[PDB]
Amino acid sequence: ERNITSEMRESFLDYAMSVIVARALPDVRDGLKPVHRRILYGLNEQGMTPDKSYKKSARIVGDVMGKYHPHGDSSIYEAMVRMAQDFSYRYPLVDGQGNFGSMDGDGAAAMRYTEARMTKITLELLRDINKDTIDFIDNYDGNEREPSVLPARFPNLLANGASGIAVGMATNIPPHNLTELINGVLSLSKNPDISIAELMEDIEGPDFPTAGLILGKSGIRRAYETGRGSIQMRSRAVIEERGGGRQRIVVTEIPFQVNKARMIEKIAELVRDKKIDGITDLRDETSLRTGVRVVIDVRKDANASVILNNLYKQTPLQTSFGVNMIALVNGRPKLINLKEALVHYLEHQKTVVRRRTQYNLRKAKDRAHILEGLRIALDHIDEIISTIRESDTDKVAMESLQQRFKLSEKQAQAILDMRLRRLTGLERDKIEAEYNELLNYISELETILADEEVLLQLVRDELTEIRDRFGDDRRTEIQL
Amino acid sequence: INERNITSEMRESFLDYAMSVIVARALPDVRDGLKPVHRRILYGLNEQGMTPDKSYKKSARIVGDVMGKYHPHGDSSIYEAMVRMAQDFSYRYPLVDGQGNFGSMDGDGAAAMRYTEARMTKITLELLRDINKDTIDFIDNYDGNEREPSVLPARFPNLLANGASGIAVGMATNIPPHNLTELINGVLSLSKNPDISIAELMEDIEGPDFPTAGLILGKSGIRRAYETGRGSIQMRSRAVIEERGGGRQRIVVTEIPFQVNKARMIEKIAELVRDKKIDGITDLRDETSLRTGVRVVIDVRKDANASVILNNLYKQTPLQTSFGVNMIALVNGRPKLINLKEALVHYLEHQKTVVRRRTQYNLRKAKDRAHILEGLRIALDHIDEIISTIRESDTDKVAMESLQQRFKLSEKQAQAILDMRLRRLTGLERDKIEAEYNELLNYISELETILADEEVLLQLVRDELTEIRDRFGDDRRTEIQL
Amino acid sequence: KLADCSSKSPEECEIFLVEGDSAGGSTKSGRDSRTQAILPLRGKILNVEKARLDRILNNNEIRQMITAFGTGIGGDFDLAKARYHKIVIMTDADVDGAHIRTLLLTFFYRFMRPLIEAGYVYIAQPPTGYKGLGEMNADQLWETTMNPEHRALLQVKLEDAIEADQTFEMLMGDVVENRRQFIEDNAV
Amino acid sequence: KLADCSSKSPEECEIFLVEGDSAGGSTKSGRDSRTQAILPLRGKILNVEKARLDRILNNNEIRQMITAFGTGIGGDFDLAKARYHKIVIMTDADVDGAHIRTLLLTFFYRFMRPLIEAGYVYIAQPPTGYKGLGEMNADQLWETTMNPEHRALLQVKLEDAIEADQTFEMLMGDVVENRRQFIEDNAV
DNA sequence: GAGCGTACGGCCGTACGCTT
DNA sequence: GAGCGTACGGCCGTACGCT
Ligand SMILES: C[C@@H]1CN2c3ccc([N+](=O)[O-])cc3CC3(C(O)=NC(=O)N=C3O)[C@H]2[C@H](C)O1
Ligand SMILES: C[C@@H]1CN2c3ccc([N+](=O)[O-])cc3C[C@]3(C(=O)NC(=O)N=C3O)[C@H]2[C@H](C)O1
Ligand SMILES: [Mn+2]
Ligand SMILES: [Mn+2]
Ligand code: NA
Ligand code: NA
Ligand code: NA
Repeated sequence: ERNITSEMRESFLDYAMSVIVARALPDVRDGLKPVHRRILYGLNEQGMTPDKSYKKSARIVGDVMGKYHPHGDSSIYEAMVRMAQDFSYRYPLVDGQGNFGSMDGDGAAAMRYTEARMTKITLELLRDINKDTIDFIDNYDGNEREPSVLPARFPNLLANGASGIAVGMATNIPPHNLTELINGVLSLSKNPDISIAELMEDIEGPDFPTAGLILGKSGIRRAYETGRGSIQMRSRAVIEERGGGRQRIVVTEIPFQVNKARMIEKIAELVRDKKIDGITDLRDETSLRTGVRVVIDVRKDANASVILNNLYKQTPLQTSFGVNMIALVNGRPKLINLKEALVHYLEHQKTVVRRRTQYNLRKAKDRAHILEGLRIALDHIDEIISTIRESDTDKVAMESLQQRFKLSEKQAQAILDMRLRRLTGLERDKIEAEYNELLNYISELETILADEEVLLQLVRDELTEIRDRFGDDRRTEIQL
Repeated sequence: INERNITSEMRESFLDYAMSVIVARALPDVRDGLKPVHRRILYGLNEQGMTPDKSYKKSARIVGDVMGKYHPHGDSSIYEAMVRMAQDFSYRYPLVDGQGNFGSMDGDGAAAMRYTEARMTKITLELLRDINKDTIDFIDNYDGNEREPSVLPARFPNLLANGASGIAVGMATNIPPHNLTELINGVLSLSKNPDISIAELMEDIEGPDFPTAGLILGKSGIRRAYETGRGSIQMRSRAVIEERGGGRQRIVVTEIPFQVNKARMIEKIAELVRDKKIDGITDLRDETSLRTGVRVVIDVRKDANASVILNNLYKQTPLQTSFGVNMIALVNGRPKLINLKEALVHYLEHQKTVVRRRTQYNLRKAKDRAHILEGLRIALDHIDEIISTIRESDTDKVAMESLQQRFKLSEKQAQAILDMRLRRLTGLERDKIEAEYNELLNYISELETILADEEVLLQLVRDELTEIRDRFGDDRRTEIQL
Repeated sequence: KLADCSSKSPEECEIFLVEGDSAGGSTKSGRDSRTQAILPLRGKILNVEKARLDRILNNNEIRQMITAFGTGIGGDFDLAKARYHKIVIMTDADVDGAHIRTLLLTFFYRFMRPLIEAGYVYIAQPPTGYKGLGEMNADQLWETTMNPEHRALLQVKLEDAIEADQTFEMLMGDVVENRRQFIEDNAV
Repeated sequence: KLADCSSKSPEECEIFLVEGDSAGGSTKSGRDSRTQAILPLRGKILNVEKARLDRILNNNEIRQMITAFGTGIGGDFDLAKARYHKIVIMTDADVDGAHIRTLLLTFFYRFMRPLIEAGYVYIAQPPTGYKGLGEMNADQLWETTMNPEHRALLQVKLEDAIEADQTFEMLMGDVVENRRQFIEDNAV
């Protein structure tokens, strides 16, 4: 028998917990919810890199479902689709072919009807993942291994944003320009005690894929200061003058996460309900070549400026973005502001780059050890050979080679495994040349781990490379 | 604008569909006994190594690999086919090992594709046995991205063992399942006498052996179907008349005919009692559980004769059904109506050709290997001269010239020597190369014997067929009454 | 789509409320058709602590559960009109499975309280397993959780009506902040 | 099911009979909403050569086409009541697309013959390849088969009435054997 | 408000041949 | 007389937090 309060307390907590930290909230480090990371990682393990051809969605899902994500396919596929939509992601992470829906609320065609691969920027999220930069864990059945977090060589959380509903809390972080983010990470790295207001000298405010307008910097300020603010988003519209004293409103940019077709329905509802008037026609002329374009025709008598302003108020022609910056930090959720957001990220890069350099050291030294035994061997190759020849078994040659030429097991083994073609002159030089270079590389790697600024500067240097390859113009105009 | 004649369009289009459905959808190949879709589940299972010894993989995943790499059609046509291959009441010799709900005889569908698990059965290893040893031709897939086999080696005669029932265009096919132990004996008997008659082949193969057991009435239909390729076979449920106490009588059905929905059979009897077209029946229950198997109980009123009711149930419900044989298989890429012997002759021919190509492939690799070994023996006999020759060399390119020229070695042999490791110079290792070379000379001869004489190959085919017969052969299920 | 049992004696009968449409069908083939009925639950069920009565009584699922129990709800609830003397909650072994349990236990506590006091409400117990209930076949589903001899049913018992009353209010109620602080205090 | 165009001037209007719903969705976005109407075809249409008139006329897919053309069929067929001057058959570039296409042309020839004689019926010409229609995006789908300035249509012409009548009865009639012959005779 | 986004499948059309 | 077995999808419920 079970207590009804107890059963409720425990069981509900169980659900809640998991949803907070294995469903609806992104990590602060790579800016990803579990399903997103599992889709990118699966694309990786499948080798679905940009240079290879597309792969049908149903296969990608099928693998991602079975290997890491023990849930329905619709949650997986829709998530991926989103990542492919240039109107959802400021820096799309999936490169998809066929129908991946529109701003008009249009669904994407089912798994079978679309194919997909990873974008070039998705490579940067996965860079160095195989160089012990991040900790792995078991999957839900123990039969596979998967990452706890991706290296994330660009600030994903603030770049692409995050919006999910959890239990006890929700999150809502707007997308930003990448150039501005990085530059803001560079300023932070140079000055640990830098002010929010000073960081905004780089990071002006959000930057939605959908362009548009932001009214004033007050919301943005509060947002980045407290982690909670309200940001007004306004469509880009102009009133142009036409013959016989007529006018029309043309809307060329609409708010983030606003259904275009559904906004138009609302304008027409207000014309059938006569809650607004002066409007003669209403056309959606959105083409590939003009992009978005909604045209509103205005009755000669009416003032189109009045009409437009009433529309901002009465339809989602103007909408609010309610910033609630909650990410998983140390695996617990946390309201964070712009600085903690950047600070946990920078710290994530300092770890990734350390552990990598640390990894490249263990590998350099390990190789250099082997090359040394190979160099020895190459300087007495006559006696190395006869020594192996006098041996009955590989083990005796191993014993003999170690005792005679003061060699290690890894070194004796390496000499035994040596292919006679290495004895040709060119390969004999290659063995020396590799050693020498490797020594200077271990030098470089030991500089890095010994000085925190040399390391930090490395981080700066690589981040600036990303900036110069993927950084782009700002799309959203922030008005005062 | 261009103009297209409606008549011409109707002939050209409909011929494309018609032909496509025939040679590439609806009819099995006489060799491996598989439709295209089927082959591609099996191959897909195989290229993922979803062998019996490795745990079940999700149905979701399998279908995707098969659809994206080989079968550009909807997910359900692939899945349903895989689910049929996992049903012990559908396949005499199940080709798929499924876990979860894969449907029942009552005709209820298998649970969705995310709610099931699958891998091969041990017998399906035999359909794919020797596939990579240039035994079967490969062709490009639909997009050109992958490769897929045109047929499977099929080391057991599968067309006849599991049957076929596909509706095409302008034709259909319907082949019944058969017992393997009987089928292989028949093949053997044909291998020793090319002129064996059908009636003789029927000493080995009594007739079709359904996975559902039950009864076959008379051998008269089996011959017609086996001689001409068409004919009708009467299937009857196994039903006995139990007598409980003095008055009471019960009719218990334990086996029902093949491809006969049990729930729908039962309803028809419930229907006839309701419409008063059958008298005597008190209750009607389906006590089918896993341990008991199929059990359908009909309670009969006292003063009502069970036998009159039982016979009338045969004539009136699918408790007795006919199986309309129509043995049509793809033969040299064309559809063909084939009799039992043609079926068997084509399979044995497939088998001979598969073993001969296997042997040829093993010989090539064997002859190739011994060549390398020869060069390696030459090297180890003159080691110091060799080492000397390679060290003198500036590059590996000249090292080959200097070795080929000096010791009389092929390009191949100088590459093997330049790719040899210093651990090959120990004393024990020299012995291993001498050993490996000795057995290998003996193995090449064995193979060269097989290829020169038709009868050794013939026997080897027989010998390997007999291995399948023992390991996988089983007792007859379907009783044949006269 | 409820699948009901042959027997019309509530004392020996029992209804299984199962997660997902897949586990519904398997359960229906695996069941003792004489004493065992199944009401499949298409997904997440309404939180009744959050809705006003007019939605509740118009909620197809909540509708199908009342019709099945045959007892009416609230004050009009009649324990003698109960068609089943066992109501077993069968959900997946996973976290969402637990959610749908709480959701069910919320409806039961807030409209069919005397059903809990009379110890008719049971929770089934499938194996602790990454596998769902839908994934497992009919036989495994019957041999593990549905046959009286082998099954482990936790009879749901109520002890303190004032504690429980505030627990539901907190966990399932309108106020988020109180459910935030519960999470905070009790989560590790 | 049909998504009509804004224009009510038949001479400039055209309807597309598209295969499968996914392509029917993208064609609905890529189209020229002023002139071009989309009537999706969710699979294999009824073969009217094998159906009796009561089964034909109760058939939804068939019923939707008649309404959408608005000409009526049989002896009540008026070319002046037509809502589109171009009826375009747009199916996948595979054998099943070909089959649907034979099924449509059979319907038309048997019920709206003078609609073919007037040259109103057309066959679309999508891009050849393994990819079908539902796999193309709406824009590349508009450009390749729907845009009048770049598209290639096949206008269907009836040159010999007596010879065609014999062709439909063989290919699509209920006598199988004559079909078989034709296959075997032309099998390549 | 409602709807943002990760979670928890059934029903029922057609061709086609042979045979009931 | 109905059905066998490979082929050609979209409709819709709920929980959860926030303006
Ligand atoms: C298994 C599904 C079943 N299906 C159905 C089912 C019912 C109905 N029905 O209307 O009842 C129509 C269809 C048509 C179908 C589809 O769903 N979309 C499509 O465009 N092409 C198809 O073949 C077709 C689809 C391709 O395959
Ligand atoms: C994407 C689908 C949507 N879905 C729907 C959809 C509509 C309705 N509906 O009835 O409107 C109910 C459900 C419930 C769902 C689920 O969660 N559980 C289930 O057993 N079956 C399902 O289909 C649920 C399913 C698991 O996931
Ligand atoms: Mn579950
Ligand atoms: Mn197609
Ligand atoms: Na593992
Ligand atoms: Na507004
Ligand atoms: Na009969």
